[PDB]
Amino acid sequence: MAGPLSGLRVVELAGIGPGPHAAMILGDLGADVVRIDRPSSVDGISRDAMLRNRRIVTADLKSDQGLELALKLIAKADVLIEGYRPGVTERLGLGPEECAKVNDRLIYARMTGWGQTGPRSQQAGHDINYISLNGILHAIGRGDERPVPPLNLVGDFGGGSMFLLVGILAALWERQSSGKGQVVDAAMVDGSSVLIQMMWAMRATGMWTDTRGANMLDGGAPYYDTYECADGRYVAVGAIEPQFYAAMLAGLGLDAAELPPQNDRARWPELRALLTEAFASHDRDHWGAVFANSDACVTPVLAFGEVHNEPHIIERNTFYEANGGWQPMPAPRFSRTASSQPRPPAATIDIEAVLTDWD
Amino acid sequence: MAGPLSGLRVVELAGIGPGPHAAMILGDLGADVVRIDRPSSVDGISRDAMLRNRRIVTADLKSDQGLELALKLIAKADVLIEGYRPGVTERLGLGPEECAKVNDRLIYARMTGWGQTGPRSQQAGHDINYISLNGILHAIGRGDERPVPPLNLVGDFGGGSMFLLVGILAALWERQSSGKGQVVDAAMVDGSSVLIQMMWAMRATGMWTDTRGANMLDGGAPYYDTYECADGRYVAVGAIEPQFYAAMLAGLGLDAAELPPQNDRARWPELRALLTEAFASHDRDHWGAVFANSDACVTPVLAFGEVHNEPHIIERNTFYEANGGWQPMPAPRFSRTASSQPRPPAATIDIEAVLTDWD
Ligand SMILES: C[C@H](C(=O)SCCNC(=O)CCNC(=O)[C@H](O)C(C)(C)COP(=O)(O)OP(=O)(O)OC[C@H]1O[C@@H](n2cnc3c(N)ncnc32)[C@H](O)[C@@H]1OP(=O)(O)O)c1ccc(-c2ccccc2)c(F)c1
Ligand SMILES: C[C@H](C(=O)SCCNC(=O)CCNC(=O)[C@H](O)C(C)(C)COP(=O)(O)OP(=O)(O)OC[C@H]1O[C@@H](n2cnc3c(N)ncnc32)[C@H](O)[C@@H]1OP(=O)(O)O)c1ccc(-c2ccccc2)c(F)c1
Repeated sequence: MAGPLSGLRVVELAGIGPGPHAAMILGDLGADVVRIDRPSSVDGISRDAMLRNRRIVTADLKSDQGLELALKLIAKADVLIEGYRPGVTERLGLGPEECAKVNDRLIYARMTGWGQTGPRSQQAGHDINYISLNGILHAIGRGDERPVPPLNLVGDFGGGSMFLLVGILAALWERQSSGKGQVVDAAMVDGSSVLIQMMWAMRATGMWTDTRGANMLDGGAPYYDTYECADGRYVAVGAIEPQFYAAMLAGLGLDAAELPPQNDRARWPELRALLTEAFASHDRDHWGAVFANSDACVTPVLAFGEVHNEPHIIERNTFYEANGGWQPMPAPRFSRTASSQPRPPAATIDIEAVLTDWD
Repeated sequence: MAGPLSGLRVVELAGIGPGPHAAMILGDLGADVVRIDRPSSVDGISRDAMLRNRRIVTADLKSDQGLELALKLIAKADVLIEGYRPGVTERLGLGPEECAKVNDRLIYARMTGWGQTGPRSQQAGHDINYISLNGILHAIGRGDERPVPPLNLVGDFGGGSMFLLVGILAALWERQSSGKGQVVDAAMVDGSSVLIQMMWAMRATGMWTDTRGANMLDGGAPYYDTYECADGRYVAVGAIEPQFYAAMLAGLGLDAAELPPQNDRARWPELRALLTEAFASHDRDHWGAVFANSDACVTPVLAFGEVHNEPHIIERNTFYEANGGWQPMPAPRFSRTASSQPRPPAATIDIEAVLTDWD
């Protein structure tokens, strides 16, 4: 098995969202990932490409057979991932304390939104709920309209799975000294807060307000936003640095002497109007050619369906093909122990065959 | 120094956005982090709380002495972080190959947007550009309107710093059974593509389209979006599961029989108008009360300035007071080797002291 996480052994109690995203990445980078699903689901070879780099096993954890078999895998493994409400693994008998008695080396990785304790710890929820509570959602969208969710990028993955991964991998580094595993409490409401630490920093020094659509990076600056082109398609402008902004103006055919200053906020209405008219006068692909190889920080806003035809995407193999759809190649990349193409989801396996192979 | 990464040694070449964020989290979790800035920059004590859990040192890396000193740090350290355009560290004489001469154990962590090679590798950019190229930005915002940047959470941090971190720590694990460092190439256009893997999975199986504002999680579903309340503040609804959905309807006072099906997409506009009217009839805090302890997946949308007054936030100490105002405490959390409250930015110490301190 290729990649820097070769040899690493992982048990994943099937959940949804962050939990599997974490497990995917571990798999992506070489880990040996065993996913225990309930039998009352699972029905053929799985259609979710998120379950790549996986051995799947069926096992009723309610039965005593299930519990014990599960408990054998955990013994022989480096990491457990579960993303159920607090108390669930306990009441199954797969809790931390039960695991620490068949394997004090275990990294016990707990993926929630709200955390292991406190008032909301038992409430159901999704990405949008966790980011609603910590100020993040309120900051996303245009100022005249209600917040718009940034898909489930910021809560599930960015501030969820990714911190689960860091916690796991930081705990493995710790286990090189002490010789003992530990419990990783990854909560989306907390990870996503660290994810947005920049804004908390800027907020402190007067450089970010709570007004949506009126900051440097939320779309309120005319030089950090998208623009509609002649064809109804869009470009992105991120020309924050004055040298890049100048390069942009020259490409647009606008003379700096006719525009307000870039950072005179009181005149952002005029500036935006000027730039809006400029970008609207030609189509996206025009602006794409004009600015390629430029530091003007203008790029086409591609739809998923067009990503596969973008040269820079093609040449770095950011994507690969797999069953009438492209999928991202693993990330990040490693010089010596490179990852492989992910293996597609693998038809179920007996939990016995695995306990054998593991020896 | 408290945390799972106690006595991990990290050298950070000063940049902006992802590189500093990754360095922060390493700090956050105990690591020994020395940030080499350029002498022209530092005035007093840097007011960016992202520069917490660091020692700051100056050094003209273009002088002969500045270089020599920096290579002496790197020789002693475990990880180097640089976030410059490709070729830049090579020309300073801090390239991977130069660093491998003085320390074949070093984890060499390169944080870019576009990657190390390819047609856009020398192009300036920011978050909004990296996510324009790979389908992500196109997918965010309302349908009748131009795409909206999700601040810089998805390229810089979610798809950026966090993948640098996963790569640094995965490579430390690999070192444990090889004796050798290696180069981690973390490109925001890659990380952010993996971060959004779920959408790519979903489009493969016909469950996501490239139309903005028309999907389960982009704000087009009436049970996954925000709603304006009577006082002009907002709630978030995330009631995907039919049971959570049904719970929400009952708390709204809405009879399931009068409404269109939850997932009849042709009738979503009609469903949203009924839900809109219901949520508009009371204020945000009213709904927060009504749905507490509920599985209805309905939460207040708090602005940054209100987050310190939220019970669930206060009681789990997700934030700590400092300086101007609040900041996020470390994530994720660890049972045995717990992180400590971040130390503010450490006024410029001199590089020789650090070398004494490290042997
Ligand atoms: C965008 C969106 C996301 O944001 S995903 C993130 C959602 N939040 C979390 O993940 C945080 C923590 N977890 C939870 O809050 C709960 O997990 C749920 C999901 C709320 C409720 O689930 P629940 O149905 O109440 O389940 P519980 O966790 O409370 O308990 C589970 C029950 O199952 C039993 N058992 C587990 N394994 C077995 C087994 N092998 N055999 C037998 N029983 C088993 C437990 O014992 C327990 O039973 P009980 O307590 O009743 O006794 C999102 C993202 C992606 C998708 C998606 C997309 C495409 C395809 C599929 C999914 C999505 F739909 C939503
Ligand atoms: C939302 C937004 C973000 O997305 S942050 C992410 C921006 N993207 C990246 O990070 C991708 C990789 N990097 C680059 O693409 C380039 O780094 C830039 C940034 C385009 C600048 O181009 P540049 O100014 O040309 O710099 P280069 O990388 O080309 O080279 C730097 C030169 O400096 C020299 N030297 C470095 N260290 C030293 C030293 N110690 N002593 C002497 N010289 C040094 C190098 O030698 C090199 O020299 P050269 O080869 O040119 O002669 C974002 C987020 C946050 C902020 C923000 C917010 C508040 C306050 C401040 C910033 C923001 F503005 C934007």
